[PDB]
Amino acid sequence: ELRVGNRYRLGRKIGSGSFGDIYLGTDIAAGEEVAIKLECVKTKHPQLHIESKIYKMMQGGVGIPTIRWCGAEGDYNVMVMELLGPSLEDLFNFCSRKFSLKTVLLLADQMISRIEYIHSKNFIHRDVKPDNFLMGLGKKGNLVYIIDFGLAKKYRDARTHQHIPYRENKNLTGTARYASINTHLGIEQSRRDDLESLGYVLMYFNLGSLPWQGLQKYERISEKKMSTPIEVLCKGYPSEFATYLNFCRSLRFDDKPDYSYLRQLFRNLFHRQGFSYDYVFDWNML
Ligand SMILES: Nc1nc(N)c2nc(-c3cccc(Br)c3)c(N)nc2n1
Ligand SMILES: [Zn+2]
Repeated sequence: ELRVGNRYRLGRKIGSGSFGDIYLGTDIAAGEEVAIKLECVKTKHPQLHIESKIYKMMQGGVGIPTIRWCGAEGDYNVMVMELLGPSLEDLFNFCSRKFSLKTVLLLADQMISRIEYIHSKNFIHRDVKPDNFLMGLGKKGNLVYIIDFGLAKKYRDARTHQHIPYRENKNLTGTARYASINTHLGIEQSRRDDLESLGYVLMYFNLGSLPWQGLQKYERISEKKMSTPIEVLCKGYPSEFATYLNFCRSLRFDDKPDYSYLRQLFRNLFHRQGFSYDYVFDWNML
């Protein structure tokens, strides 16, 4: 009967974050389910309050979850957020690990916008992946949310817009599977890299699997990833997916991406395929 002070009662583990796990909770006074993250106050480097600050800076942004509470309670730092629906990875598995082109396109629009909004707030995410996108609940079930800012970093000063310096010899942050080529080469991550990863995420959804899945280990993925040309990776799928990747890989370190161009590629393709813009995803068809 584990209780976060007076207000919340803890439940089962529902998730795994970059720093610590996510538990199902109840707000007793409200009669309402929530998602709860805990950090031991003794933790060597504490980021829970740091990560909450980012969320609250982002608040009001479309597809950004809302923080109900952040603070210290007993021997824990606590973050409580609004409860959201399943991740895209979860839903991928329920859809036999293949999304229809319509679903991938509907996702890509929203996912590109999420990344664009975070960039507008002077942050890069650095762990763009299917697990870090979640569907909303009820009336927001059609909305893709972005979560987990634990690896997120500020890429430019807010007032001056001074961009962070180019560096090399960096250790990889994020999942190797969706990491950009430059990230595998130890380059400092920037806006291009969030977008490049999103490209691998979309192709993952088209294919069911990437050529560098299921093969020392990090050098082996990097190799296969650098050995596989974009045309090879995207063969049998609309050229837009290769065009997206080639554009992202063209971008220099401090370049601003053209988010409208990339959205438009997929919007035009959507039109040519004749799909209804009805937000009816594959999982709604189940
Ligand atoms: N079904 C559901 N709902 C949520 N709201 C949710 N929230 C998160 C999340 C991520 C980072 C920090 C915190 Br607090 C929660 C998560 N990983 N999984 C989740 N799963
Ligand atoms: Zn706090």
